[PDB]
Amino acid sequence: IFEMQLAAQISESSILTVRSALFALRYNILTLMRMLSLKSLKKQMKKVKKMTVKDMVTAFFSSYWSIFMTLLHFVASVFRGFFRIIC
Amino acid sequence: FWKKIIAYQQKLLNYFARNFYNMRMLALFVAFAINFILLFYKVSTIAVHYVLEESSGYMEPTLRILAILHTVISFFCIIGYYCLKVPLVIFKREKEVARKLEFDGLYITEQPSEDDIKGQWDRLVINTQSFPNNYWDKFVKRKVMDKYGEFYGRDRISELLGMDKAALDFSDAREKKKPKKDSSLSAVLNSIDVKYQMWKLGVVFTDNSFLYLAWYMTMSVLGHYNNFFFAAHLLDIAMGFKTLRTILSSVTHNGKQLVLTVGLLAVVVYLYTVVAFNFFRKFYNKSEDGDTPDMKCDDMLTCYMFHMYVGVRAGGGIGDEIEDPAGDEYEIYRIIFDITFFFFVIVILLAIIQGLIIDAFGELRDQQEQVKEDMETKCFICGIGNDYFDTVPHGFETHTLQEHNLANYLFFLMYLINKDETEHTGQESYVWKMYQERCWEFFPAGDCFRKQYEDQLN
Amino acid sequence: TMSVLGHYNNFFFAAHLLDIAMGFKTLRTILSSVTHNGKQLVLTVGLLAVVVYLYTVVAFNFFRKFYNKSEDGDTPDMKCDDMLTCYMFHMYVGVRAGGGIGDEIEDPAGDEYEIYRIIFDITFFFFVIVILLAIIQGLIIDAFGELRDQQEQVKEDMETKCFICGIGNDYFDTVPHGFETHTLQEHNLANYLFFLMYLINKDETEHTGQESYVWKMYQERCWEFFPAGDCFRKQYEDQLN
Ligand SMILES: Nc1ncnc2c1ncn2[C@@H]1O[C@H](COP(=O)(O)OP(=O)(O)OP(=O)(O)O)[C@@H](O)[C@H]1O
Ligand SMILES: Nc1ncnc2c1ncn2[C@@H]1O[C@H](COP(=O)(O)OP(=O)(O)OP(=O)(O)O)[C@@H](O)[C@H]1O
Ligand SMILES: [Zn+2]
Ligand SMILES: [Zn+2]
Repeated sequence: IFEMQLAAQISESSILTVRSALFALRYNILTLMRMLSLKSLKKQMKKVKKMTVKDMVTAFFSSYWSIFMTLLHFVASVFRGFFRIIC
Repeated sequence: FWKKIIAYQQKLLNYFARNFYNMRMLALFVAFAINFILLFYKVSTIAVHYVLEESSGYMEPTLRILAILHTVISFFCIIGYYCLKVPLVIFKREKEVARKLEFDGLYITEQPSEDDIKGQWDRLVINTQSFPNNYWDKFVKRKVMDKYGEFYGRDRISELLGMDKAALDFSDAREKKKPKKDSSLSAVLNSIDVKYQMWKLGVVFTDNSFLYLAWYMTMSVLGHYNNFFFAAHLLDIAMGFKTLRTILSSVTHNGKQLVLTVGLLAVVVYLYTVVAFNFFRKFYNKSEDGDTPDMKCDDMLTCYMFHMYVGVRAGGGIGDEIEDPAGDEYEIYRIIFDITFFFFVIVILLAIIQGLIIDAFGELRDQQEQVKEDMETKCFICGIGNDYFDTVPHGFETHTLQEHNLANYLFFLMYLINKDETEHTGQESYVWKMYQERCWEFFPAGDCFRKQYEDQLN
Repeated sequence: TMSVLGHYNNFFFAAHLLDIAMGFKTLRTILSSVTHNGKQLVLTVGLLAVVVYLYTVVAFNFFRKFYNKSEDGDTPDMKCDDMLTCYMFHMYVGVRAGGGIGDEIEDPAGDEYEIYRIIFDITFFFFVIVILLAIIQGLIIDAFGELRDQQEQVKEDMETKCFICGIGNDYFDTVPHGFETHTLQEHNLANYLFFLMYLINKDETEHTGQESYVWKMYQERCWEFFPAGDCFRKQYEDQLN
C-alpha cells in the first residue's frame, strides 16, 4: 500500500521489418500469378490439348516447381530488405 | 474432358498426400546412403581435385543416381505435405481469423497491432468470396453482420467483409441467371479467387515446416553442384525420429539458461582477461625460442581470445598454459588467479551446464508422470476423482470409457457438424446452439449421471 | 563352452568374470542405472557420430592443411586428406581429447581462417565434449532417480492401499491397527495364494458350495470373486460397529 501510494504520488500530470516482409510477399505472389492469370494460357494449352498423361504430369510438377521458385524469390527479397534496413 | 483432367490431378494429389511420410523416410535413407558413399571420398593433388577412391569403382554412378533420386524425393516431399498438411494449416488460420472477427471485432473494433505479420496478412482473406473455404462455418460473415452491423453500420461492415448489398435482393425479386460452362476458355480463370489464392500462398510461405522442406529441397539441389551439401540432410534425424527428440529436448528445455550461462562465462573470462592484461602480461609468452617472443596478452582482444579459446578448453584452466609463477613477486597473486579461474570457470560453470541438462531430464520425466497420474486419478471431462467411481468395481474405467469418453465427445462434435441442422433433435439443437456461441456449459463439471441419480441408481 | 575352451587357453576363464552381473543382486542396481536408458545411450552415441561426421566434412572441405600430425617436415602425415581417415581421426582423437580436436590439430594463429577455425574448435568442444557427454551423465543420473522413485511408489502404494480390494488405509485405520489387521488377516495375498493351492489340490467332488463357486469362476478365468472396493467391514459396518 505504501509503495502504491508513493507511485501514485510520483506519477503526476519491427514495424519496418514486418512492412518489408508484407511487401515482399505481395510483390512475389503477384509476379507468380501474373503468369497464371492471363489469357495466353489458351495458346500454351493448344499444344497440350491432347490427353497425354505424360504432359499432364509434367505440367502438374511444373506448377509446384513454380511455387517453390516463387518462395525462393520471396526469401531472397526478404533477405535483401532486411540487409537494406540494417544499412 | 476437364472433368477427367481434374480427376487425374486429384488422384495424383491423393497419392502424394498418402505417401508423404513414407517418402520423408525414403529421403532420410537416401541421404544416409549418400553420406556413407561420401565416406570414401578423397582429395587428389596445382588445384586439388576431389575423387572417389574405390576398388569396385561403380559407386560414382551409384552416387549420381542417389543424388538424382534424393532431389526427386525432396520435390515430391514438397508436393506431398502440400496435398496433406497445407489444408490443415489453412483450416486452422481460417478458424482463428473467423473467430477473432466474430468474438473480438479484430478488424471492426480492435485492428491489428501493426507489428503482427499474421494479423496484417489476414486482412486480405476477409473480402474474398471464398473466405471459409476449409473452415466449416460458412455463415461467419452473416453472424458478423448480425453482431456488428446495428452499431458499426450495415454498409460499412459489408464493405469490410466484401459482401454484396443489392444483388441478393435483385436475385430474390427475379432470379435472372444464365448457365455457365466451365470447359469454356477463361471460365476457370474467372472462377478462381485470385485474392484468396494470394492470401493462401502467403500463409504457406510463412509456414515454418514448408520453409524447412524448401530448405531441404534447396540443399538437395546444391548437392549436385557439391556432393557435400548432402551432409546437411543428416540434420533431418532430429525432425524425423521421435526417440532422438527426448535427448534433444534434454538440451532445448533449458536452452535460454544454457545461452545465459555461456554469456556469464564470457563475462567472467573477460574480467579475468582484464586482470591478466593489467598485472600478468609477462607470463603470456607462448614462444619456445627467446629470439622472437609471441606475447598473447599484449592486446585486449588477443588476450581475451587466448583466454576464451585456451583456458576454457584446458583441464586446469589458464594456469595450464601460461608461464610458471614460482620465484616471482606476484607468485601468490597469480596462484590465486589460476585457482579461482579453475574453480569458477572449469569447475562451476561447466557444472551449471551439466546440472541444466540433468534438471531438464528430471523435469520432463516429472511432467510425464504428472500427466499419467492426472489421467489415472481424475476424469478428463468432469474432473471427479477416481475413488468415487471406484466405489463400484471397475467404476472409473467404466465411467471414462463409456460415459465421459473424450473420444465420444469428439465423435459427437463430428456427428453434429456433419448432420443437417434442420434434422437436429432437441438436445442436438441445444448443444449445437451453445457450440456456435462457444459456451461450454454443456460439458459436465463436477457432476455426472451417477452423482445426480445416486439415490435411484444405487 | 567357455569353461571347456579354458583348457585350450586358460584366458577363456576370464569370460566367466562377467557372471558377477547375473550372480550378485547388488551389482544389478548399478547395472540397471546403465541399462535403464540403454536405448537413449545408444541413440546419443549415434547422434555424436553424426555430429562428428558433420565436423569432419567441414574440416575436410576447409581445414585440411591443419591436420599434419608429423613432427618431421620431410614426410607429412596428413590425417584429413581422406574422408574415412579424417572421420576416424576425429572420432578417435577429438572425442577423447579434453579440449576437443583443437587440442590435436595445428595452431590457427596467423592464418586467414583463424576466426573460422577458432569457432570450429570452440563449437566442437561445447557440443561434443561438454554437452553430449553431459547427456550421457544425465541419462545415468536420471536412471538412478527413476529407479528410486519407482521403488518409493511401490512402497507408498503398498502402505496406503490394500492389494486386493484397493480401499485406502485411513478407512481401516479408523479402528486402531485396522489396516495392518485387514492386510494380514482379511485380505492377505498370501492367503489367496494358499486358497488357490488348496482348491487345486482338493478333490473337485469334495468341494463345498463356496469352493465350487470359486473353482468354477477360476476355471472360467472370471475374477469377480476378488473383492473390489468392498470388504466385510464395509458391508457389515452397521452391525459390526
Ligand atoms: N474422459 C476420459 N476419456 C478417456 N480416458 C480418460 C478420461 N479420463 C481419464 N481417462 C484415462 O485416460 C487413460 C486413457 O488411456 P490411453 O489413451 O493411454 O489408452 P488407449 O486408448 O489404449 O491408447 P494410447 O495408449 O495409444 O493413448 C485411461 O487410463 C483412462 O482411464
Ligand atoms: N493384500 C495385501 N496383502 C499383504 N500385504 C499387503 C496387502 N495390501 C497391502 N499390504 C502391505 O504390504 C506390506 C507387506 O510387507 P512385506 O511383504 O514387505 O513384508 P514381509 O511379509 O515381512 O516380507 P518381505 O519384507 O520379505 O517382503 C505391508 O506393509 C502390508 O500392510
Ligand atoms: Zn467424468
Ligand atoms: Zn482389502
